[PDB]
Amino acid sequence: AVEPFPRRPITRPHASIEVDTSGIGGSAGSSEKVFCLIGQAEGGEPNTVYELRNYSQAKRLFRSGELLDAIELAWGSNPNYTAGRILAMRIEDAKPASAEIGGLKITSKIYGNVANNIQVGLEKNTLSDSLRLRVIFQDDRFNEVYDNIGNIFTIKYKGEEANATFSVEHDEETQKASRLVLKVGDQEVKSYDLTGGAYDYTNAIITDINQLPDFEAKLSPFGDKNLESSKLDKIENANIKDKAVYVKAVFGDLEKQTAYNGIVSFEQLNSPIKTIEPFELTKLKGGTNGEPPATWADKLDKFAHEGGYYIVPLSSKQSVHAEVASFVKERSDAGEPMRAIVGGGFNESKEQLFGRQASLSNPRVSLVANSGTFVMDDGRKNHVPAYMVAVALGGLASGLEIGESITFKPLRVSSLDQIYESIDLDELNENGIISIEFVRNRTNTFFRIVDDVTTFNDKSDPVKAEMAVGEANDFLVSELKVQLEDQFIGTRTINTSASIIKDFIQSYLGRKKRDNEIQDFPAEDVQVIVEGNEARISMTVYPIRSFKKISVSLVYKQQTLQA
Amino acid sequence: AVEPFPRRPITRPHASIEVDTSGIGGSAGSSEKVFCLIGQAEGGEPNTVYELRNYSQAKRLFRSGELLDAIELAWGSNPNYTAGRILAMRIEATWADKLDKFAHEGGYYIVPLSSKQSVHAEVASFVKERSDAGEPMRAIVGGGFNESKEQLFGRQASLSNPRVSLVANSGTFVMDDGRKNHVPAYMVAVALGGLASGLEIGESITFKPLRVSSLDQIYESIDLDELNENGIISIEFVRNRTNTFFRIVDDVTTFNDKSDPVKAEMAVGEANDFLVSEDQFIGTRTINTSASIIKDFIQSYLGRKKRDNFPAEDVQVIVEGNEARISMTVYPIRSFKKISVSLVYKQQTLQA
Amino acid sequence: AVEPFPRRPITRPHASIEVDTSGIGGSAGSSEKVFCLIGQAEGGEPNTVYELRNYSQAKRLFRSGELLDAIELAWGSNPNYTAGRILAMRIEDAEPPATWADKLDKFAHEGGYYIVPLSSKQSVHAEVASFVKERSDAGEPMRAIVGGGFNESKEQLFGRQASLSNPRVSLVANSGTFVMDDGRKNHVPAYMVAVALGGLASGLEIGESITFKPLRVSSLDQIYESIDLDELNENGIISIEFVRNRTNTFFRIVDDVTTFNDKSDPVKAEMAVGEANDFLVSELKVQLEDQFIGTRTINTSASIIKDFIQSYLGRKKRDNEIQDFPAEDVQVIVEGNEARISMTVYPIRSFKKISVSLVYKQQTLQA
Amino acid sequence: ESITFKPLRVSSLDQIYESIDLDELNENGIISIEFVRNRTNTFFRIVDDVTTFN
Repeated sequence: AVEPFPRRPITRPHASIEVDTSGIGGSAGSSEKVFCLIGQAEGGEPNTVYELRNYSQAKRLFRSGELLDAIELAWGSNPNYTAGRILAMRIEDAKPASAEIGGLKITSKIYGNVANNIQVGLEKNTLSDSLRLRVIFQDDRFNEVYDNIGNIFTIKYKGEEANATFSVEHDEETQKASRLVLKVGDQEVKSYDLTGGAYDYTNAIITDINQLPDFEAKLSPFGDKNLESSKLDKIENANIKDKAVYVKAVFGDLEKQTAYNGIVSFEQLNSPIKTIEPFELTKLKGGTNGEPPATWADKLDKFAHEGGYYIVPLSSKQSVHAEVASFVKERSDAGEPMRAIVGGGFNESKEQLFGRQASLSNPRVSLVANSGTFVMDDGRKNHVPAYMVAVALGGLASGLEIGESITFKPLRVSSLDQIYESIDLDELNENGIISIEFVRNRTNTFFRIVDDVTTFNDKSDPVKAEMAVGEANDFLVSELKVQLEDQFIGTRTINTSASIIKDFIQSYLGRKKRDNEIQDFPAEDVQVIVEGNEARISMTVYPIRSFKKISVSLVYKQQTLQA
Repeated sequence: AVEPFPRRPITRPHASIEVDTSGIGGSAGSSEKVFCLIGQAEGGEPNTVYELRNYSQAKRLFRSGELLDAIELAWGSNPNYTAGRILAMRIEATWADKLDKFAHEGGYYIVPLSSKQSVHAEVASFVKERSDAGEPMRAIVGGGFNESKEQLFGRQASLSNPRVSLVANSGTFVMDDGRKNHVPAYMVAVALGGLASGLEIGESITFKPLRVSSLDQIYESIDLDELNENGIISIEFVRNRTNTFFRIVDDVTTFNDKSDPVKAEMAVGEANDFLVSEDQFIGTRTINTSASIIKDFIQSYLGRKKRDNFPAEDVQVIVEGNEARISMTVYPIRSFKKISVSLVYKQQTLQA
Repeated sequence: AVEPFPRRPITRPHASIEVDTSGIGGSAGSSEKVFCLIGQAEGGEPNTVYELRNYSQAKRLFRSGELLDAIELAWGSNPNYTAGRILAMRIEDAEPPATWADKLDKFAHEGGYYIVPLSSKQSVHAEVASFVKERSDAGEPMRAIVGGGFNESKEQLFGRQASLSNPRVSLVANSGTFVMDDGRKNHVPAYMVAVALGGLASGLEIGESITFKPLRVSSLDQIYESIDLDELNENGIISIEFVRNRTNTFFRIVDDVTTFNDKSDPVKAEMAVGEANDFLVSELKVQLEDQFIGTRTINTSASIIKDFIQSYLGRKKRDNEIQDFPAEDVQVIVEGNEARISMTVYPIRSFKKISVSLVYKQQTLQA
Repeated sequence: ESITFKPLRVSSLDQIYESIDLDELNENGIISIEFVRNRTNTFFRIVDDVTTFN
C-alpha cells in the first residue's frame, strides 16, 4: 500500500510523506514437494501429523517402528539431492500409561505399551523439610531426581515482640490463596491480596515485605522458584518469630520444575482436594495400543491442508489403496493437488499386479511391481514388501525438481526378489506398472527405475499417462490460482488493469521458464480482456517433457581420397 | 427502473439526478442442469429434498444406503467434468405426492431409484405436468438386473414418452471403497443422468464412455441396432482395439419418430428447452401495400443490415386483418450422428 | 478435453483455471500387421490364443511340433526386418478335430491380419476363407495364405484354385527343404512355405509387395520352367523361381497374385494394394468415428473435418502408404444430422513392368 | 474500494465456516470471514462485500 506519514492527518500547514513499498516486496518461490507417510510405529501421539526435518527428531518421536524405517529409506535413498521435509502420522490408537497415587494423577507423555515401563516415586527429604521426587525409565536409560521441592520463599520476624505469626487465608470457593496475612500480637501489621493486583506474584511480595523493618524474606536456597501467588499453599499461624518459616507450594513447584520434563506430566485429584503425600514408587499401567483401525479414511483426512503432495500408505491392502485413491481424488478436486504411490506384498504374481492395476485405475495413483532388500543405517540387511520400494520411489520423486522425472534413475537397492526379462518389463510397462530393471550389460551392474507411468492405462494423454507432466500441470495451475487470487481479487478495475495483469502473467511465466518448469511461452499469445466485474485471461504454454525415445538414422557414404 | 435523486420530489429551485442503471444489469444467463434423485437411504429425514454439494456432505446426511451409492456413481462417471450440485430426497405405493416436492426445486434431470413400472409411469406423468408448465424437465429410467429384448420393448412401448429414456444394460461398478458392486440397470441410468447433467447445454451422451468394470450382457451389432431403433439406450463393448472400453451408443428416447428430431433425440430436445430467441414501420407512411412489397422492403432492409454487419427464399410473409407476420427460418446447432465418406481412387502419371 | 480447476465450482469471489491438452495429446501411429498361425502342436492348453515375442517363450509355451517350426520359419525368413508379434494357437479337441470353424472364431477380435492354417486339406482352406470373409465384412480386414501338400501337379493346383477363387486367399505352389536352427534339414509341405511367405509379408511395410523379394530355402522339390511359372502366374498361383543365370543362385518369390480369377481390378487381384486399401478404410473409419460422432455441429465443423482429413492424408503420404492426394478434392458438406465427405487418393503400386525403348543414333565426330 | 479480500485482524473466530458454508452465506448476501489455511501463513479474509439485498 501507499502509507501515509503521519497516519493521523493534520490540518495546519504541514508536510507529509507517502511511501510506496511495492517495488521491494518480492514473492514466494516454487512450492516444496513435501512427502507424506502414514505408518505403524511405537511412540508419538496417535492421529497427529508431525513435520520432521532430521532423522534424529523422527527417532525421538517414533521408536524403531516400520514408519521410522520408511522415513530412513525416504531420505537415504538418493543423497545427492537436498533433503525435503516429511509429514508422518501413527495409524493405531494408543492409550498413555497412567497411575493414581498420593493425591496425584501421574500420566506419561509417551503413548503405547512402552509407557507401562515408566515408574515414579516420591519421598520426604526430612533434612530440607521438602519433597524429593524420583523418576526412572529404563528404555531410554533415563533417571532424574528433583529435590528441595516445595519451598519457595521464607519470612523471618525480628521484632522484639513475643507474638508474631504467618497465616494464609483459604478461598473455599476455589481453594486458591485469597490473602496473605502477617500477624504481630493481637493484630495484623500488614496483609496482601494474592489473587489480583500488584501482589499477584510472589517475587513482588518478597520485594515489598523486605521494606518493612521487622520482616525479611528470601528465596529457597536451591534453584530459582517463582509462582503466581494464587498457588501459595495453605499455612496457618506459623511462628515466624522463632525461626524463618519456609512458605510452600507443593503442586505448584512440582508443575513448574517438571515443565521441561519430557517423560511425565502431573495433575492433582479433587470441592475437597487431596493433600499431597509421599508414596512408594509405582509403575504406570494401562498404556496400550488398540486394534489396528479397519478404516484409514478418517485419519488420511488429517493430511488435508497439510501442504504435501506425495503420499504412500504403508500397507499392501487393496482397500487401503482405494481409500488413499479416493482421498487423493477429493483433495485434488477441492483444489489441493495430490498423488499417491502404492505397492504390493512380498512377492506377488504378474496376474496379481494386473489385478491390482485393473481394480485401481486412476491417473493420480502409481503401483510398484518389484519387492527387494535394502541395507539399513543400522547395518541390518532387511527384506521388505514392495510398498517400501514405493516409499523409496516417493522419496526420490519428492527429491527431484518439479517435473524432473523418476524415469530411468538409479535405485539404491541391494537386490530384487524378481528380476524380469526384457519382455516382462515391456509387458509390465505396457500395463502401466512401474518396475525395476537390473542393468547387466554394463560392468558395473545396478538397478534402474524403468518408467514413471501411472496406473491409468490410456497413453493418449501425457498429463494422465506420465507422473512428471501431471505434477508440472498441478503446480502450474495451483500457483496460478493462488497468486492471481492474492494479487488481484478485490482490487479496483483501474483503466490500466488489463496491462498490469498482462505484465504480471508475463513475469510469472518468465520465472517458470527461468527455472526450467516450462519449455517456453509465446509472450504474444498472452491476452487479457477485462469486462465489468471480471477478467478473462488466455495464455499459451509449451510444457516441459522428458525424453522417452531416441531414434538415430545412420547413413554410410563412401569418400574418394587422392594425392 | 430509472431512479430519481432525491426520491422526494421538489419544486423550489434545485438540481435532480436521474440514474439509468439498466446498462449494467447481468446474471441473465441460464440455470445449470441440476440433477435430481429419489430413493432409499438411512439417516436422512424422509421426504425432504436436500441440496448436496460433495460426497462428504452426502455421507454426513445420508448413510448406509443405495442413495449414497447413487450419488457416488453420479459423480464417478464424469471425473473429467464439473461435479455440480445434486438434489436428493430419502423416500421412506404412490410416489406422485413426493415428486410434487421437486416441483419448485430447479433441477432438470430426475431418476427414480426403482425398476417398478408404476414408478416410471408416475415419474413420466410428473415430468409431463412440470414440462407443460414453465419449468421443463426430463427423466431417465432402467430395468432390473437382466431383462430380455422383448421385455425391454414391452416396457418401452408401455412407457413411450418423449421425455423418458430407458437404458437396457446392467453391470458392475468399482466403488471408491474398492467394492465390486453389482448394480441393476437403473443405477447405470443414474450414471448416464450424471454425465448428461455434467455435459454442456445441448451436448450429447452418444459416443461418450462409461467407466464401468463389466456388463451383464454384451449385445452384438444387430442387437444394438434393434435396441437403438426401438428408442432404447444400450452400451457397446468396444472390442476393435487392445484399449477396450464401454461406449454409450446413443441418446435415443422411448418416443421414436423419424419425422421430428426434437422428440427422438434427447440432446436436441434439451437444446429446444434451453435455446433463446431474438424494428417497425407503419402503413401510414404509405398509401397501399401488399405482402410482395412487404417482403421486398424487409429484404432490402436486411440486405443493408447484413452488408453493414438474408436469403429471399427463407423469409415468409403473411398479411391478415391489418397485421403482417414475417417469419424467418433459422438453423440450430445439431450433433453429428452419421459420417459418409466417398473415397475415389484416381491414378496419376509421374514423369521425370 | 478441457477441464476446470478446481473441479468443484466456487460461488464466492475466486480465480479458476481451465486447461486444454489437445495440443500435446498424442495420436495413433500406423497400425501394425500381426501374423496368425493355427497348428498341430504339443504344449500349452489348446483352443486359446498366445501372443508370442521370442522363440524361447514359444519353446516354453510349446514344444516339439510343427507350430513351433512354423513360428521359427516365420521369424527366421525375414532377417532384414523387425521381428513382429505372432499370435499362435494349438488345436486339439479336449484327437484330430473334424472342424476348425469352431476354433478360428477365437482369433476374431485379436489384432491379427494374416492367417495361415497348418494343414493341406481343402476343407480347412474353405473354412479359413469363410472366416476371413466374415471378419472382413464385420470390419476386421484379414487375409489367408494357403498351400498344398508335399508335391502337386499343375492339374491339382488349378483344381484347388478353382475350388477357391477369392480376393482374400493366396495359394502357394512350391514345397521345398528348409534348414533349421537345430541343425536339421527337413522336407516340408507347401503350406510351410506359405508360413514363410506370411512371415515376410507381415514383416514388410504396409503396401510393400513380396514380389521379387528373396526367399531362403535349402532346395525346392519342383523347379518350374519359365513357361511353367508363366502358366501358374496366369492362374493366380504364387510360384518360386530358381534364379540360375546369375553367378549367385537364389530363390525369388515370383509374384503376389491372389487366387482371384479377375485381374482387371488390382485392389482385388494383388495383395499389396488390397492391404493398403483395407488399412486406409479401417483407419479412416475408426478415427473419424472417435473424433467427430456426438460432437456439436458448430458452424466451423466444415473447416475442422477438412483439416483433419488433410492432416491424415499428409501423414499417409509421409509413410509412403499412398502415392499422393489432391488437397482441393478434400471437400466437406454439413447437413443437420450428417457430415458428407469427399476425397481423392492416388494409391501406391509396385512396379511389375518396365519397358525400355532404345534408339541407336549416329553422331559425326570431327576435329 | 471494496473490503472483499482485505485482511481482518482477530485472535480467533468461534465459527470456522467451510467452503460450502461460505458459499451458502455469500448466496444469501451475508458477509462471512474465511480462515485461510492452505497458505503457510494463516490469516482471516473478509470474503465479500455483498449487501443483505436479495
